[PDB]
Amino acid sequence: ICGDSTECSNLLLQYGSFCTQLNRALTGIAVEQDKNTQEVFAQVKQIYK
Amino acid sequence: ICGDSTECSNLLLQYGSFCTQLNRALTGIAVEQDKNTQEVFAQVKQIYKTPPIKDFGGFNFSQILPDPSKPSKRSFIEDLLFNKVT
Amino acid sequence: ETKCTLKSFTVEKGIYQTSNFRVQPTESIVRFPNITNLCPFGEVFNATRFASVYAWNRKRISNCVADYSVLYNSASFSTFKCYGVSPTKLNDLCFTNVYADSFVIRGDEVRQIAPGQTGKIADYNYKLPDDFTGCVIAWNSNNLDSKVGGNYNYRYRLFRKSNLKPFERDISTEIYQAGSTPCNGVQGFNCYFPLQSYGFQPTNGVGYQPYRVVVLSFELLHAPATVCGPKKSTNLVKNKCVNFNFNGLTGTGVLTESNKKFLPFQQFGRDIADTTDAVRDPQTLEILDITPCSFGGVSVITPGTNTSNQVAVLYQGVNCTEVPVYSTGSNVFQTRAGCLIGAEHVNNSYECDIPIGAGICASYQS
Amino acid sequence: NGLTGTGVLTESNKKFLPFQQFGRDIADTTDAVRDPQTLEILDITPCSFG
Amino acid sequence: FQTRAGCLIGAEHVNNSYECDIPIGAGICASYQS
Amino acid sequence: QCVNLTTRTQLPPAYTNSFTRGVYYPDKVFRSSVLHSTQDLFLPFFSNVTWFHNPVLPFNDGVYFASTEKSNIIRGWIFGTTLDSKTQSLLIVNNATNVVIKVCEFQFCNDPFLDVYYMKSEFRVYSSANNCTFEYVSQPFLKNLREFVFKNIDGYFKIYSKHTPINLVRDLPQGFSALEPLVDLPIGINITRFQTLLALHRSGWTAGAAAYYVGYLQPRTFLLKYNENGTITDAVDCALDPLS
Amino acid sequence: SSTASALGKLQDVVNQNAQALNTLVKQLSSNFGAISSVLNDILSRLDPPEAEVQIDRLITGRLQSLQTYVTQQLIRAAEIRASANLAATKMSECVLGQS
Amino acid sequence: EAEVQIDRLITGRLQSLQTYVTQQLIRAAEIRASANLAATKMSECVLGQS
Amino acid sequence: FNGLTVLPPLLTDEMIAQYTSALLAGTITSGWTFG
Ligand SMILES: *[C@@H]1O[C@H](CO)[C@@H](O[C@@H]2O[C@H](CO)[C@@H](O)[C@H](O)[C@H]2NC(C)=O)[C@H](O)[C@H]1NC(C)=O
Ligand SMILES: *[C@@H]1O[C@H](CO)[C@@H](O[C@@H]2O[C@H](CO)[C@@H](O)[C@H](O)[C@H]2NC(C)=O)[C@H](O)[C@H]1NC(C)=O
Ligand SMILES: *[C@@H]1O[C@H](CO)[C@@H](O[C@@H]2O[C@H](CO)[C@@H](O)[C@H](O)[C@H]2NC(C)=O)[C@H](O)[C@H]1NC(C)=O
Ligand SMILES: *[C@@H]1O[C@H](CO)[C@@H](O[C@@H]2O[C@H](CO)[C@@H](O)[C@H](O)[C@H]2NC(C)=O)[C@H](O)[C@H]1NC(C)=O
Ligand SMILES: *[C@@H]1O[C@H](CO)[C@@H](O[C@@H]2O[C@H](CO)[C@@H](O)[C@H](O)[C@H]2NC(C)=O)[C@H](O)[C@H]1NC(C)=O
Ligand SMILES: *[C@@H]1O[C@H](CO)[C@@H](O[C@@H]2O[C@H](CO)[C@@H](O)[C@H](O)[C@H]2NC(C)=O)[C@H](O)[C@H]1NC(C)=O
Ligand SMILES: *[C@@H]1O[C@H](CO)[C@@H](O[C@@H]2O[C@H](CO)[C@@H](O)[C@H](O)[C@H]2NC(C)=O)[C@H](O)[C@H]1NC(C)=O
Ligand SMILES: *[C@@H]1O[C@H](CO)[C@@H](O)[C@H](O)[C@H]1NC(C)=O
Ligand SMILES: *[C@@H]1O[C@H](CO)[C@@H](O)[C@H](O)[C@H]1NC(C)=O
Ligand SMILES: *[C@@H]1O[C@H](CO)[C@@H](O)[C@H](O)[C@H]1NC(C)=O
Ligand SMILES: *[C@@H]1O[C@H](CO)[C@@H](O)[C@H](O)[C@H]1NC(C)=O
Ligand SMILES: *[C@@H]1O[C@H](CO)[C@@H](O)[C@H](O)[C@H]1NC(C)=O
Repeated sequence: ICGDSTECSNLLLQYGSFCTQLNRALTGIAVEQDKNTQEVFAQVKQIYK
Repeated sequence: ICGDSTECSNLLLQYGSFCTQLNRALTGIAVEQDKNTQEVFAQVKQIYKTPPIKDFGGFNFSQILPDPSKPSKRSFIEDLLFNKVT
Repeated sequence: ETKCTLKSFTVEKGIYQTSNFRVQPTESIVRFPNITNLCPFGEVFNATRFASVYAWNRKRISNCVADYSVLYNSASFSTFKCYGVSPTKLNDLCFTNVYADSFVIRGDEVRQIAPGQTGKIADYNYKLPDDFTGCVIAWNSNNLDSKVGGNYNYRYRLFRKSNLKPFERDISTEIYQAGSTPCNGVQGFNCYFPLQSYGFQPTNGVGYQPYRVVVLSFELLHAPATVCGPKKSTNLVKNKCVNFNFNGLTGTGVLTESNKKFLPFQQFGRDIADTTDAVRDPQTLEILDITPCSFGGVSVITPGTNTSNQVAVLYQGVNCTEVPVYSTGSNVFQTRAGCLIGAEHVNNSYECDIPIGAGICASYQS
Repeated sequence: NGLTGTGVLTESNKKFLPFQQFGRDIADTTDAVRDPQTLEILDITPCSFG
Repeated sequence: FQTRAGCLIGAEHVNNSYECDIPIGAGICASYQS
Repeated sequence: QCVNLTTRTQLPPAYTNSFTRGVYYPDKVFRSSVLHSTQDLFLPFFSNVTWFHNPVLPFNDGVYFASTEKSNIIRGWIFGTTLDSKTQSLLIVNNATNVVIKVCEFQFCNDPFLDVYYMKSEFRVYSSANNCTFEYVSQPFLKNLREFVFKNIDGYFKIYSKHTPINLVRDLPQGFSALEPLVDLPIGINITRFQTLLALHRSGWTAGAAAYYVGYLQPRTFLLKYNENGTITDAVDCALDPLS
Repeated sequence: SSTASALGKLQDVVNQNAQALNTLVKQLSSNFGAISSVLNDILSRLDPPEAEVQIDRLITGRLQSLQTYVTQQLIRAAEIRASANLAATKMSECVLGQS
Repeated sequence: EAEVQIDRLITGRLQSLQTYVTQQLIRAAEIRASANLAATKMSECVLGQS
Repeated sequence: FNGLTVLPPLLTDEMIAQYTSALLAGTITSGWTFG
């Protein structure tokens, strides 16, 4: 949004926390992707040959 | 939004019917929750009762079958589960 | 109300949310400190001599009761322009640390005194912050501040290395090098004196006659209130939903005697989510407890306009203690979901028709 | 030449046609510039972050 | 240590292989022993 | 009327560990059982605090002054830019009776001392005081560690204080104790340096064991924990360690 | 009985709901470019014609936050409903008969 | 008025970011449903006869 | 890049291939008993 501008950062500061929840949602999505792959593929206790 | 102020209400009134939609969404959510619970649990038509004598071929269900001492009529495992989570 | 909310002349059986109910305030109370000493304003307003613009006279006033109404209604002020507050409400607020800045400038420079303003005085002699709160007063003084012999004692800054800071004073008088050669305290080529005098003369027209300018600056809730305005303080009322004006902080609720252990330097408490919870009355120094008045939602239970026209009312999450149109109606029932008026309790058990809550629900027979 | 920005500049082998001044690829993101004096193509990459 | 996910400081790289408990990325993860 | 001191106890100052001292109440709002994050001027944790066993020390932004003194040798303080009549200066004295706060253009001496006749009356800190601006009198402040925090913000001079009996011999105690606000002054000065005053036995002075600690404040963010009774019981410094 | 932290899913659901409510109620203390975050102070210092300007900023900020909260609630409710359907099928199949 | 202009830019960019995040959430829900179906299929048809 | 980054997946492609190989060898040799 601001691109390394002090005045822009100060102006954005007075919008409260509109950015903690955005990153929270993105991190939740990423963890969900990792869990999806793990649960669809990891289904054996050993590695057979 | 307004906190019991007439001027704020008058200003907000010209924003259309946002609040009716907002309340409708939450009401739908609540009704959905109630239906979820009802359809998950209400699967039987009659409330059966266990016989007073319990001789199931050596199997022991006392830890799961409800205990009359508890005021909520719950069982040991259910009590542990309810205490474990806030 | 159900018909109006559903936008129909017929309603089918069910439960509908209509509106909310609230306890209304009864009376009003005001509490200000005992301090009543008059505040010195004519001493600075009718001051004979005002300093130069670069050496603007600064005064701090506190611990008084100030009457702005006599200042507001008086027509002696040519310019009376406030920024952060409407003038008519200056008699309703108690401040701390009022600052007054007085000086004399030319007729055409009065416009330069404003937030976010650029000019000569606005950046080299006197700067106002962008978020400044207060008021500015200006009046003509060509009768006494103008001399036929030429008023030369009034000087202004003309050159500086850079612009000033808000509410910053510059008094240094050093030669300024306008070019690429050292001055060494010599006002010669590319070297100039930063101060320039004025030519205030009565023969001069408008825009050049002397004008007296005083700015008043305030603060908003930075310390215990010390300078108030004229307003009577009423008596204290307990356990009544009333609107209060404690020391300029307004609100509405019920006041309870509180046992919270304040310490002699706090003035008011607060809880999680930043809500004003407890206050200390100025006149008695007693720690109170604010609580919002009772309120909640209402719902209607009807068997359908097709069948009947009598309904029942549910007040959500409200004890059966403050009910007040159905003041009496029928027998009143108290449930985990709130209070219920217009339906009769029975000790049988049927299937659920119109779910109400906490495992209980209503149906039509009454 | 009035086009400002922060980054790190290295040598580049892109061949500008003799009348352009700078280049971009997608969504108006400048990638190469031509210095007004020496007339050579420089490549801009962002300063590292994470 | 330099990894496909970035750089890591305060951790020691070993040549063994254990069960994963605190995922880091690119197929590597850390645990407490140090 | 003052004399120069001849004993030159010139030696490099000592250094010691600040630990977790210098925490004060930032605002005047009561709170309870709440964790509050606030950004202000504070003493960074585990900093290098100077130890003296009366030179000139810069004021910087804020000053944390501590003393485990016995018999209350320390008397007061001087604040100013050049500590001469050419510039406004501030003076604090805590004698046997009420404490006296003054703001004038004093003419101080090179060795500001007090002298004590065993008849305890002698005043040899300044020779002249022509222009006086502010005066104030308050209650007296006074094996026993006493800590003060001095700040100068927005024409306001803030003084925080805290005293507590101690049993440890030399080092600063490894405990936690918030500093309730003591006094505020609505005076704006351009203070840049400060001194310290002593009470020597003029009976022939004998005072060389004056051990005290001096530290400087920096702007940073803290996380403070309030108890049920509204007393700060612990704090966390933000920019000290990744775990922090 | 002995080992704890075996019920992570329900605890996570509760924590998510509580966090959503907490941030929603904390959003009330933002200026959104106005001069104050409390309506009574604005109403007690300024005349209406200049007061509506600040009140508009307050209104738009709070309303936008409310819509964000409602949308998040809708998504979470959809996920919970999917889980509830799965649970209902599991109880119907693995309890009332041999799967 | 630079503050006014920056405020307009800020609100526009914030709205765009919100839109992107919401779309990502919807797509993630759909992908999760697909992944659950894949897991069930692989458990039922690879580890046994259906 | 304009303030946006892409994070690598936790499981690399070789590990996924190894899972598939193990699954397929197990289903060839042991039938459904290994499940
Ligand atoms: C089923 O198991 C329970 C324990 O889970 C048995 O209850 C125990 O009985 C013995 C013998 O009286 C007591 O010493 C224990 O204290 C009991 N345990 C508890 C937790 O109270 C019960 O007896 C078993 N059922 C049968 C038929 O033997
Ligand atoms: C400055 O002095 C003038 C007097 O010339 C004040 O004006 C009058 O003050 C008296 C005070 O008793 C009032 O009764 C009059 O109504 C005022 N006006 C006139 C036209 O006589 C003036 O108030 C003084 N300044 C301030 C700030 O008080
Ligand atoms: C509604 O208000 C009544 C009156 O205050 C409550 O009754 C009180 O209950 C408490 C707790 O048991 C007793 O200590 C008081 O003596 C009761 N007061 C009276 C006058 O009997 C009642 O509990 C409230 N209902 C709810 C749901 O809170
Ligand atoms: C506060 O006092 C100090 C001196 O104690 C002032 O510092 C002087 O600044 C000028 C301008 O840069 C220099 O020429 C002097 O050499 C400085 N004095 C010293 C002793 O270094 C400082 O400017 C004063 N602050 C204000 C706001 O007036
Ligand atoms: C004490 O204050 C007086 C007045 O404020 C100072 O006297 C001024 O000295 C300057 C020196 O250049 C003169 O220009 C002024 O005209 C004097 N004013 C008056 C009213 O006489 C005096 O210098 C101050 N003493 C100090 C600073 O030590
Ligand atoms: C302590 O300092 C004060 C002031 O320098 C001395 O004088 C007292 O000043 C206050 C100020 O109003 C008066 O109320 C007192 O009556 C003065 N006398 C006393 C005895 O307090 C005071 O004498 C000094 N005390 C000692 C023991 O030197
Ligand atoms: C916090 O306040 C409570 C309430 O006063 C304190 O609990 C008691 O306080 C009284 C003093 O009024 C003591 O005489 C009692 O001994 C206290 N009860 C105890 C200690 O069990 C409490 O001590 C205060 N401090 C803390 C840390 O809770
Ligand atoms: C204020 O005045 C009343 C009546 O004179 C008195 O009872 C009260 O104690 C006063 N308050 C203070 C703080 O002195
Ligand atoms: C509803 O109204 C219809 C007429 O439109 C009537 O025939 C029916 O009996 C009504 N049902 C009731 C009152 O339960
Ligand atoms: C209510 O309960 C009482 C005893 O608790 C019982 O006698 C009565 O029949 C029940 N029903 C009604 C309508 O009172
Ligand atoms: C063990 O690991 C270290 C670095 O982690 C490496 O330098 C060393 O060669 C390894 N030893 C063997 C036997 O592979
Ligand atoms: C303080 O600085 C001195 C410099 O002489 C140094 O020797 C000492 O270790 C420092 N203290 C700490 C706690 O690092």
